[PDB]
Amino acid sequence: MGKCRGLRTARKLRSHRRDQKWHDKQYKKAHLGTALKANPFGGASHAKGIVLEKVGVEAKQPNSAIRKCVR
Amino acid sequence: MGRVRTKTVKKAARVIIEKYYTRLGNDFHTNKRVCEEIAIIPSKKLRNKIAGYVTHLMKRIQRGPVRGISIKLQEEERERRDNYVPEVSALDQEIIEVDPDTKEMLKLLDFGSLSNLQVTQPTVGM
Amino acid sequence: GKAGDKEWLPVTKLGRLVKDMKIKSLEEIYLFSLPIKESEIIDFFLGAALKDKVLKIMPVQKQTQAGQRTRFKAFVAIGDYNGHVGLGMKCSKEVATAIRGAIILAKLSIVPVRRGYWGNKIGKPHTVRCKVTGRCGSVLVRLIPAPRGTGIISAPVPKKLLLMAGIDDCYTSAGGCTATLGNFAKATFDAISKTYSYLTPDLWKETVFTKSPYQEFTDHLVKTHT
Amino acid sequence: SGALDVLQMKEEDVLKFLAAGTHLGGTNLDFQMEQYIYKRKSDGIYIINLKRTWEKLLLAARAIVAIENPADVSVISSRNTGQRAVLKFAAATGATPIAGRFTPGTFTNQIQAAFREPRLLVVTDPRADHQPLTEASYVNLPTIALCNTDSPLRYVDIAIPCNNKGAHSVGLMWWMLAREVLRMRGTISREHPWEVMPDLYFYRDPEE
Amino acid sequence: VRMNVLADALKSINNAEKRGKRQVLIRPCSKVIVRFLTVMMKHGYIGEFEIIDDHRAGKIVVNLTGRLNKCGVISPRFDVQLKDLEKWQNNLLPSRQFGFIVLTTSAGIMDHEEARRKHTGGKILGFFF
Amino acid sequence: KVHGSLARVGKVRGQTLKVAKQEKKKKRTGRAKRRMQYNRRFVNVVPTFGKKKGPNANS
Amino acid sequence: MQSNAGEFVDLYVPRKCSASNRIIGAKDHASIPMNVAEVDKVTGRFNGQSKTYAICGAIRRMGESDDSILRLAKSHGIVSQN
Amino acid sequence: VRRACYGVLRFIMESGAKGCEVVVSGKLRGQRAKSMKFVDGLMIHSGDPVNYYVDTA
Amino acid sequence: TKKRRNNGRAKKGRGHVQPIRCTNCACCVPKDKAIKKFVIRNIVEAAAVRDISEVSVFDAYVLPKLYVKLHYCVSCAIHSKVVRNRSREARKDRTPPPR
RNA sequence: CAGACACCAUGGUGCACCUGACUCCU
RNA sequence: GAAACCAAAGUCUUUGGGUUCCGGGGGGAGUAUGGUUGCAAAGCUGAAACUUAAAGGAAUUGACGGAAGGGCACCACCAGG
RNA sequence: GGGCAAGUCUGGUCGCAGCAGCCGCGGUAAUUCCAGCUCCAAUAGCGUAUAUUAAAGUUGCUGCAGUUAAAAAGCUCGUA
Repeated sequence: MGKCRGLRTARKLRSHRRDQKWHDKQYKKAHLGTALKANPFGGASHAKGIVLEKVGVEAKQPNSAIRKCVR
Repeated sequence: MGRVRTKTVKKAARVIIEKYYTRLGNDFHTNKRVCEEIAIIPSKKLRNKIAGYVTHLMKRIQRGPVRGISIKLQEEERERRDNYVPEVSALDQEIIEVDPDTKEMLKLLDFGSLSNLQVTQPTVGM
Repeated sequence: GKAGDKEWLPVTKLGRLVKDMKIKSLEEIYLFSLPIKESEIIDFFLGAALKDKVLKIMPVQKQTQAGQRTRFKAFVAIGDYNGHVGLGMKCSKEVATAIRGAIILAKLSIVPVRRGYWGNKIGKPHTVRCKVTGRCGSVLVRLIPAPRGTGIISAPVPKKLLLMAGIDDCYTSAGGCTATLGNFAKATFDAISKTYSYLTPDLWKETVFTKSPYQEFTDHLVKTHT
Repeated sequence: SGALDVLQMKEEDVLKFLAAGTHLGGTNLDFQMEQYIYKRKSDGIYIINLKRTWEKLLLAARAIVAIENPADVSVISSRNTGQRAVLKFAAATGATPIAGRFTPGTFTNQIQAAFREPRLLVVTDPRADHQPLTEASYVNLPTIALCNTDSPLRYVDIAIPCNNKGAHSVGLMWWMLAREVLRMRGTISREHPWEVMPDLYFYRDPEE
Repeated sequence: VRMNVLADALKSINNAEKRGKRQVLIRPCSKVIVRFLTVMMKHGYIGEFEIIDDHRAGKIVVNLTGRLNKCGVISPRFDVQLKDLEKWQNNLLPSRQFGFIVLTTSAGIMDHEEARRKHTGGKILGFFF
Repeated sequence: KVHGSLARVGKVRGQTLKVAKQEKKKKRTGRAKRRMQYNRRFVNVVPTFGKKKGPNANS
Repeated sequence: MQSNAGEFVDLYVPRKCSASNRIIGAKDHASIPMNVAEVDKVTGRFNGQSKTYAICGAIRRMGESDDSILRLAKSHGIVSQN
Repeated sequence: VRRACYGVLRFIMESGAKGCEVVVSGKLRGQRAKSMKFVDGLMIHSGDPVNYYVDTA
Repeated sequence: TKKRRNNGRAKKGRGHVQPIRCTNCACCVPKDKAIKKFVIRNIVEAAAVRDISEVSVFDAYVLPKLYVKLHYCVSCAIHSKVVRNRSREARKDRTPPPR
C-alpha cells in the first residue's frame, strides 16, 4: 500500500491508478496497437491468405518430432 | 581398551544386586556360580561378564550406594538419617540485627528487631 | 472373512467419566475446554456420520546420503454435518498408513464450529453469524455468510469443509498462492474454529464458570487412581 | 476464612518468616511480583510483603482444600532444598511429590515411561519447574508456584511470594502449606497451627 | 501531528483491549471524540469514562469492557444519503444482525439506527462491533 | 532453426486402420437417449453390487 | 449464543473470564477454572463448596492470573487479612 | 498387492510370529524392477542367531 | 537476506567511518567493520628467558612488555583463523574469547 | 598464547508418480 | 510475516492517521528513441520488435568445498618387510 | 495422460508419425500418437478463431506489494 488519502484526492487517484495501470504488460501493448501492428490478428478473428511455402520444421528440443508448418 | 561393558551386562546386573545383596558376595566363582544359581544366562562368558560386573558392583555398593544403582536398605536409611533437627526455627532471632525494612515489615507484624543502617560507599552490594 | 474389534481404555480422568456415563458428550468437554488424548472418547459419543475425507496424500521427500527419502503426507479430515469437523495429517512411508494414521488424528482433532444465521433469527443454523477468515502461508481464506438457497460458493476444497460444518450458505474470496492446497485447507480450518471466537452480543451473557469435573467426580474417579 | 485470628499472621509465623528469610527477595524489577514486595533494601534487595505471602498461602491452600484427593495434587520440587520438604509435604498433606526432573511427558505422551493425572500443581520455582509449567499449559492444569521477585509469571496461577530459593524459605512454606491444609483438613483441624516443627522439614544438610 | 483525533484514539483502545487494558489517556479530546464515547457506553461494549479537565486540550480516562471486537474509522470521511449505509453494513459489518455504524447527521451525531428512523443523513464517522 | 524439409506425412496413419460398428439397437437421440442414461445406470437391477469402476474402466 | 426468543442455535455455551472479559472456547489449553474452598468463619473446618473462577491461557501466557485471582479472591472474599 | 499382504501378513502374525516379513522383488508396471516389503513383528540379523530364529521362503 | 546483522561490526550512530588495511594482507576494510586485536606480550619471550635472565646481571628490573594493536582484513582473518566460521546461532554472539 | 605458509585448467545425460472396505467364510 | 526475522517489518479481510514515493512474471533495456546536463568523462527522463512458463524469495533436506572443527582402518600412512 | 468428466481399453506406431491452451506423451510391451472399440460431455447444436468481462486483491476506489520475491528517490529543505 502507501498512499495519500483525503477529500480532494479524486483528482489524484484518477491520475494515480491509470498511470500505474500503464505499467501492466497486458494494458500497454494492447493499447499501443502493437498487437495489431506486429501481429496480423488482433484486428481479425479469421484472416484468409496465400500460402507462401510449406515449411517442414524439425522441432527445437524438447519434444523430438518434425512440426511441418506452413508459411 | 576393548570389550567394554554394554547395556546387557549393566541392566541385568542391577536387578541381581537389589534382590540378592545378601547372597551375592565379592568372589567371582561365588557370584559366577551364584549367577548359575539365581540367573539364567545364555553363555558362560556372558555370565563371566555379568557376575564379574556383579563383583564390580558389589565392591562398589558395599561402599554405600554408587551412582546408577541403589538398594532401599541404603535408600530409606538416608531418610531415617533425614530426621535431622537443625533448629526449632526459633534461634532466638528475637531482637537481633535485621534489615530496617524487615523491621518495617516486623513493624507491620508488631515485633521489631535491630535495623541495618548507613547507605555508604554505594552501591550497597558493591 | 476378517473383522475388527474395539477395546476401551481410559488414560485420563475423562475417559473413565466417559466410559462410566458421567461425561456423555464432547459438548461438555467443548464447554470444559479440556484436552482429549483418546479418539475413542469421540467414538464413544458419536461414532456416526463423521465423514472421513482423504484430501491429499502428497509425496514429499528429503534428500539423504544415499539418494533420497520420501514419505506420503496424507491429509485426512473428519466431520459430521452438524457443527463438528476435524483434520489429521500423517506423514508416513505408506499411503494407507498415512491415511489410517491421519484418520485417527482427524478423530482426535474434531472441533466444534459455531453455525448461525445470515440475516435470519430462526431456522436451525444454516451459515455463520459473522464473516470469518484465516491464513496459512499468505493464503487468506475469508468466509462470508449467505442466506438460504444460495449455496456454498467456494473453491472445491473449502466447499467440502463448509459442507462438513453444515454451513450451507457461504461466500468466498481468497488471495495468496494458487497451488498449495494443503495451505488452503489449513487456512480454511483457521476460519471455522474462529466461529466460536467471535464474541456475539448473544455471547455477552456470561456463564457460571463450571467446577472441573475432575474434582466434581474425584471420588467416583477412584478406580485405581482418582 | 476459618479461624480468622491465627489466619492473620501469628508471631510464631512472623519469626519463622524472618528465620527462614522468606521476606527477602532478589534485586530484579517485576511487573507482577512488585505488588508482593513490601520494600527494597539499600541499593536494592527486595523485602517482600509477608501479607501477600500469607494471603496467597491461605488461598492456594484453599484451592487444594475441598479437592477430595491429594492424589490429584502433584507438588513439584526440582530444588533439592525442597525435596525433603515435598517429602515432608507428601508426608503431611498426602500430595504427589515431584522431585528433580519432570521427565518431559507425564501429562502429554501416551507412549511414555509414565503418566500422571493431577488437578493442581504446586511449584517451588516456575523457572526451575518450567517443564512442569509447559505441560501444565499443554493439558489444562492450573499451577500454584512459589515466586520470588525474579520468577517468571507466564502460565502461573495463584502465586505465593516467598524467598523460596536456596534457604529454608523453601522448606518453611512446605511446612506452612502443609500446615494450612491440615489447618483446613486434617487432625490439626479447626484452623489451629502445627505442633510439628519445620525440623521434620528443612533439607538434609549431610550430617555427622 | 494528529490528523485524525479519533484514529489516534481508536488505535489506543483496540490495543488496550488487545492487552485487556481498562484505561486509556486519549487526547486532544474533541467533542466529536466524546460523542462516540457516549454512544458506545450506552451499548454496553464499554463501561463508563471519566474526563480529566486540562487547559492544554483535556484528556479522558476510559474504563472499558471486553465486549467489543472491532472499532474502526472512516478516514477520510464520506457523505451518506442513507443509501450507501447498507453497503457499509454489507462490506464492513459482519452481518445485518449486529454491528453499529455511527454517523454525524444534521439531527446530531447518531447511530445508523436513528439515521434510518429519522431519514436525515450527514457524514459517516465509523463503526463498532 | 532454419530447416524446412518435410519427411513423412501420415506415416502412422498409413499403418493404423479403421472399421465401423453397426447399431444392433440404434443410437437413440436427444429425448429418449438422455432419459436412458439415468435409468440404465441405476435401475435395472437397482445397484446393490460392486465398487471401484468407471463406465469404461479396465481399472 | 442463542437465536429467536427461546430457541438456541449454538452447540454449547463456551466459558468466559472475569480478568479480560474474554471467552474460554472449545479445547483451549491452560484454560481452567480455579476452585477455591469456602473455609468458614471462625468455627472452622472448611465449608464444602469451592469458589470457582475461570482462567484462560491468554491471561496465563501474559502472566496476569496471579493478580487476576487476587482481583477475584481478595476482592470477592473470603480471605483472611483482607 | 497390498491387500493380500494385509491378509497373509496379519494371518501369519495371527497364528503367531516373533517377526514375519514379506518381500516381493522384481519387475512391475513395465520394465522397472520393484520391491514390496511387508514386515511385521521383530526381525534380527546379528551374527549367529539370524540363522536359527527365522522361517524363510 | 542479512547473513550477518552487524555485518562484521555495527556502524550505528556513525554515518560513515575511516577504513583500515590488513596488518598481514593490506586489504582495505573499515575500522568498525574489521577485526581488531590488542597484543600485550613480553619482549623477552620464554624461549630466551631461560638463558637471558641468568645472564641478565645487574638486572633486578622486571620483564618488559610489547604493546601491539593488530587490525586484520576479514579475508586474512578467516583463512588465518583470527576469526573463523561459527554457527549462525553463534553468529549472534558479540563475545570475544578470553586471552 | 610467543619460529619459517609456491601454482594447480576443463568436463556431460531418462525412470521420486494422485484414494477406502475385512463375506480366507474360519 | 512465505519464512528469514521484526515492539516493528504490530494495532490488515475485524482491511482507511496524514502526506509523498515506487512495483505489476522474467527479459530485451536504462539499450533504442528523443529530451537533457556536464569541459569531457559521462549523468538524468525513458521504449519496442522479439524472447519466456517460469524468474525470484525464505526455509527444509542432501551433496559438495583449494570452508572449518571432530574421530578410525598397513584395502591409509609411519617404521618397515 | 493430467488439469478436465470419461479407455492403468484394442491394434498399430516407436521421440517417428503425430499429439500437447498449459502441465505433457511417442526413444517398443503408448492410458497422451494414430485409429478401432468403449466411455464421457453437452446437444440441433457442439467445437474453433479472435475480441472483450470476470475469475484477478496479477492495477488492488472498496482492497495490492515496496528489509530479503517486482517496488522508499543519495540526503534534506521546500512550493504546488
